[PDB]
Amino acid sequence: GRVRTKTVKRASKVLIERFYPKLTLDFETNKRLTSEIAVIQSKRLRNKIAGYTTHLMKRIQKGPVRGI
Amino acid sequence: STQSVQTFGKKKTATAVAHVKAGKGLIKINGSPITLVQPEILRFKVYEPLTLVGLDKFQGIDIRVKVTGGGHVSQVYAIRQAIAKGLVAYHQKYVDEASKNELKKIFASYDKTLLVADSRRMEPKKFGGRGARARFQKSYR
Amino acid sequence: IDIAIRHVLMRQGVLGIKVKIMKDPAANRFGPRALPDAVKIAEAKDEDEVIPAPTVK
Amino acid sequence: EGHNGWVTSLATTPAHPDLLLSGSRDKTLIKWNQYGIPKKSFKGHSHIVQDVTISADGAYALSASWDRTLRLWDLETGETTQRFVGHKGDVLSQIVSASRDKTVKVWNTIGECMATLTGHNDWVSAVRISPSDQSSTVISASWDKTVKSWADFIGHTGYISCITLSPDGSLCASAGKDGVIILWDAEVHALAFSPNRYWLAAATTSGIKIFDPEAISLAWSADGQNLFAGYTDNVIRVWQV
Amino acid sequence: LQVVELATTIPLDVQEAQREVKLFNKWSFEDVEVKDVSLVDYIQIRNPVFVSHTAGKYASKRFRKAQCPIVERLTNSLMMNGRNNGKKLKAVRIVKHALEIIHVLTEQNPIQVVVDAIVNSGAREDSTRRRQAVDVSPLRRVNQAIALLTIGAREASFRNIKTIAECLAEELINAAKGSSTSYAIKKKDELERVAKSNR
Amino acid sequence: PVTLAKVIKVLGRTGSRGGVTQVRVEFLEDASRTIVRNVKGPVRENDILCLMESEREARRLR
Amino acid sequence: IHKIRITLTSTKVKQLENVSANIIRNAAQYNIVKKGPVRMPTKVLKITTRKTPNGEGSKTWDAYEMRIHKRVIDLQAPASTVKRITQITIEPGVDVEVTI
Amino acid sequence: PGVSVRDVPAQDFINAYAQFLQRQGKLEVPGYVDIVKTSAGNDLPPQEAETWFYKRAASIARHIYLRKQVGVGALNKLYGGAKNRGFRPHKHVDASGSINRKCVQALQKIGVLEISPKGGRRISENGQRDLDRIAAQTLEE
RNA sequence: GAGCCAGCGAGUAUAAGCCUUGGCCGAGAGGUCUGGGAAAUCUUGUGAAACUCCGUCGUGCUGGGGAUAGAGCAUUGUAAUUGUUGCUCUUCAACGAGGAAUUCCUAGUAAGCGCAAGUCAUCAGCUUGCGUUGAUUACGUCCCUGCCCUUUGUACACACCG
RNA sequence: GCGAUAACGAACGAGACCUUAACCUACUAAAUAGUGCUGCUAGCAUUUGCUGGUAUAGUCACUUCUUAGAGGGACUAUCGA
Repeated sequence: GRVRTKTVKRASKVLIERFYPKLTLDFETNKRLTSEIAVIQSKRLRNKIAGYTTHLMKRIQKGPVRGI
Repeated sequence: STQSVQTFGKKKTATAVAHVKAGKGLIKINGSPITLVQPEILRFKVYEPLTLVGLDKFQGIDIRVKVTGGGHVSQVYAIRQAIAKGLVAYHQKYVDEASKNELKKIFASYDKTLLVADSRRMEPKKFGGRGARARFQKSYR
Repeated sequence: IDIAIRHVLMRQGVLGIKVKIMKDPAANRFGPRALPDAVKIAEAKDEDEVIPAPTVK
Repeated sequence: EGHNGWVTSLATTPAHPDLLLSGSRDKTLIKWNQYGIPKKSFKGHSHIVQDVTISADGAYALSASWDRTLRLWDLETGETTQRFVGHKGDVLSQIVSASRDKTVKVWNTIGECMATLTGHNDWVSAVRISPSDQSSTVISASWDKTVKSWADFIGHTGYISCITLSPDGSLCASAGKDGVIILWDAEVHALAFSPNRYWLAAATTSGIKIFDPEAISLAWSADGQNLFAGYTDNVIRVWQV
Repeated sequence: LQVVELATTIPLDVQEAQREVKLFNKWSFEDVEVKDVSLVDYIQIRNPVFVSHTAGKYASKRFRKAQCPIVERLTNSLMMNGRNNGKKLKAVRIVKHALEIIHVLTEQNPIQVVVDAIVNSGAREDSTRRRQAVDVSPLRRVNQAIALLTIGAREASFRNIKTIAECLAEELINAAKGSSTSYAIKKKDELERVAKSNR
Repeated sequence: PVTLAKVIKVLGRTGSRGGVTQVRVEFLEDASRTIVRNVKGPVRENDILCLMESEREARRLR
Repeated sequence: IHKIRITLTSTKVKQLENVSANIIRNAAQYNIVKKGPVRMPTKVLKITTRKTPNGEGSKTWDAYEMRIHKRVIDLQAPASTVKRITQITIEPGVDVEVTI
Repeated sequence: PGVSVRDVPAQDFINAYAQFLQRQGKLEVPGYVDIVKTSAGNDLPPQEAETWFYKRAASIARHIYLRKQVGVGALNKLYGGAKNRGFRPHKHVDASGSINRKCVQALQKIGVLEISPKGGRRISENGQRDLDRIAAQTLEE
């Protein structure tokens, strides 16, 4: 399966904590933003971080979630 | 240059490059008619870019193909896919985008290969076995 | 990682020595400068002092 | 209705009424139920096609894409004439240009950058040349709470999606992430003015507001009896008024 | 009704494929129906194809094979015996000679002949371990139908002057009528005859 | 005879090696006669199972 | 005006690309025409040898690869300039040779 | 609109050209065409043994016709098959060189093939016409 | 007989010689005279083999199968006898689908089919790769062989081969 | 991994990573790749056409095919449960 590891999850958590207003609900815009914010040294890792962040944002909209 | 498009078409390793320029209904394979290449059976796969849609899409266009690679079946599949791509690209840049949408709907309702090339490759052979997955026979005692 | 392996010729036999060093990627010049899973999200400079309708010229 | 994606771009021309160039994100901007009739599909874009507007001559089109190029097409023959290259970032707006490089570069008729005015700080957003005969000034906008114009229209509570201009070059409406529509002397995406009435037709995510799939382009028609806007559900939904 | 003469000539029969897709341009995929409804949703004859060679991806997904031409299914099932593996042109030649020879012998449509033979060559009772006899699934009944038909043909064609397509024809005729003169139909006797005792 | 029973819900794969699987069948003539049976081969919902008798119950086999 | 040809090969891609851009810059301070660079398909020298230093254990093999990249650029320029154009580019790891 | 060698099935084309060139009787059929064998990796002589050389000559002449500047080695490898090496596995083996050389030299003297620049034999100017006209008769039927 | 469709690679010069094209001889093996290539340049489109067509055979140990054996022609090598290998004629053996047992495999996969590279003066029924044709059947289970985690018992710890 | 928690914070392994296969008519260049055009030609037909051949000078154009560097592209994206 595709279970997200701890690196991508913690990266997404810190993105949401430290840049919440900038992040959006769109995977492509999130890609271009995570390119600017963090310094991942791989396209794949950057994409996984950004996409899981988009999923987290799309969850946060329906009420606060515990952990962020 | 008067009216021309350039499209390709592939299979296992067989590659077909099309040359669809304005013409008189001439449809050729390496310089030979669609009515024969080598085989006698699989001719209808390359007939499909015609019988599905009718011959009238080729009234004023002349097509040339330089298929090279793969094998007989692979070349046939690559040729017919390249013919479909060339016809679609001609309708795109010259004839009508609505026309090409109708044509590609016909193809995709018949065979996704006509527009979407098959992305299958021979998996590499691994040591400890003759094939990619096959193994040398094991002899317990 | 840089490895050096040597054969130490003792009186009773041969001893073997292996030395591995994991240098920090910061001092790496002609290559990667961090581990693949090292991520370097930075801080923010978002905070600032504003006012609804200013136009200074 | 033929877009496979999200219809983000719409523009009209006062030279060819009934001509609609609806954009999308699927590498193709298209010439235009039984009402909307497609005309031609423009092939040559690499990625998301942010916006396109028909040129003032009423013939060609100026396209922008997330692949760091401004694409200058030929409506009548379905060709591209020039490929502007040099913005190190996705472009999303002499011709002015805005991109993620945070820099505005000036392109001439053949296309060769000649002026490199700079001074923003975060992802200069949509920019438009003012249709003001009084002066050739431009009202630009960015994501650093800045709508500086070449006049600094700053002081926002966040980044701003885009800007729109009056048909005389006197009023600009700034709206987007800033829920309020600030205007000088929710999330909005496709606000634009009109050259014939007193309206504020926009395309906020929450809904349409005057004065679910989502419209990123809600351009006004030339005649003034249309407000169609292409949602992300692949259809533009013609609106009569 | 439509004259489209172009620079290169196209034969009369190939100018008969514009209005009906036909296997070898000789059989109609628009009249043949399946006797029983339990062997319908797992067979597709409402999609005629000129040849029994598409080489689709019918093993990728779970029920990706359900959407396979019965002609390709039978033709692929003839590619066995080992020395014949990966010889599909030979098999399509065999199946066209088949369709021909059945039509010379039968009065119905050989597509109908084979469809009936297959829907009547799938045993209903077979047993798993004594073996607790259970009722077989549709797709399985189908695939043993085709498998047994190809086997019967193959072992009839061993050490016999009657050629492979001829053995196939006789096996298909005997399994089409439902008579216990086909290799599959006698096995269709044995599977239930044993399976009933196993209950 | 051959009664026709359409499976509406899919159970687990019982049996020794797991080849067989339990199925719940219905009937287009005796509608409220849902009987649990077990199928040798692959199964889906709405797959009509042409049986040969419908007076026996299959629950779990070795 | 002559037909001086420059051909250069290496095992490292980045150093070769840097030195090729260097010769382009050196011919661009003057105005020597640049027909290339043209990129030959890379040579992969493959050696497959048995891991074990003896004959015991599971049959495992090592696939060693050496990769060779060749490039050609055609320069039309007086014979004097190409001499310095090449001999000032002595970047390590790239062996460069000059032929008319 | 005329017709050439590329518009015809190979089987009947080489059939007709071989039988016609036999009808002339001017091709120098070697005196060993009854004793010798076609290939070292062959086990029997041609069955139609009194006219097989004319078939081979027609096929070779067409093979040059479709190409340019081919030689004896290329044709030898073209006509070589798969040897039956016994208990050992199969392998491609080159065909007979003397037969092919004599065939192309006889085609030379009938003026059907010419000695091309820097290796090989092209087809002669008159050979093109001969093959094209002999192809035009079959397609009329 | 006719159609003649890939892909991975390798190659030398005062050699003791590399890939070898063309021309010419011999049935073939092979010989010789030139030419190209230190190679995306020539060998090489490696026109590979399975495969397609049209003919002979016609159910049989038969034109299936090609052991064993004699004669002859060459090639490599200082040296082929214990046949190095290649080619020609002749000899025409077992074997009619394999017992109890047992191996490998899920898609461009198995199986078929060749091809190149290593070993290499000569010799590939071998490996390492490569492509050509291209399937039936699952897409589940712990019955067998095993593996992982927890609970539990143990007089085991050389650890149940205790 | 979500979580549960007498733990808390860590480290190796796994994953990331690297090589390769698949996509790009969207950049950059090919006289050791190709496609055209244009010369000089040949067989058929004579409608300017169909098949080819040759010209690393024609002091031709270009990059679909092929090559290789710079990148882009999948993140399970959207939707229904």
